[PDB]
Amino acid sequence: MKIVYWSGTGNTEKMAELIAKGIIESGKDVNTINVSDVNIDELLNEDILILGCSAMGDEVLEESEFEPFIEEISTKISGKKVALFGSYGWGDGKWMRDFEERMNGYGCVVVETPLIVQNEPDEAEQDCIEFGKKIAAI
Ligand SMILES: Cc1cc2nc3c(=O)[nH]c(=O)nc-3n(C[C@H](O)[C@H](O)[C@H](O)COP(=O)(O)O)c2cc1C
Repeated sequence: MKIVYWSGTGNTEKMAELIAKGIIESGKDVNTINVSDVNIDELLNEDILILGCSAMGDEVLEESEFEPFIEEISTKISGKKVALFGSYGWGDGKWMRDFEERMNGYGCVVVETPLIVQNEPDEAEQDCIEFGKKIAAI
């Protein structure tokens, strides 16, 4: 499986690692890829797309790298299963509610409730691992 993410301070990156840990514990392999090193062609062969990005700007996806990536794959993911996650700060998840609506609008099936964690996953570490285990059971 593959997990693609963007992280500005490491919060979402740590979530990605924990999610991968859950998938591995369930007995499956998975690679974590920073959005800047993703190969869209290889990624589209995946059964499930696991995507993560922290809340940036005014409750939007990161603009210089992550958003263009989503825009690029948007026309080629109809029917694909997706799992969404990310870290946020002072808001209450607006960027994620919009991210989920967007992916659904592209025809994707959002498999689980998106996982959002405030700042660094501290107390939420097991939650991240469990999210990975849920995706591995798909
Ligand atoms: C420029 C900027 C804008 C942000 N905008 C938001 C926002 O609209 N709402 C929010 O909840 N957090 C916002 N945050 C806080 C980040 O989402 C939060 O610090 C998160 O933990 C960062 O995760 P990362 O290290 O994976 O990027 C913003 C952070 C930065 C640097």
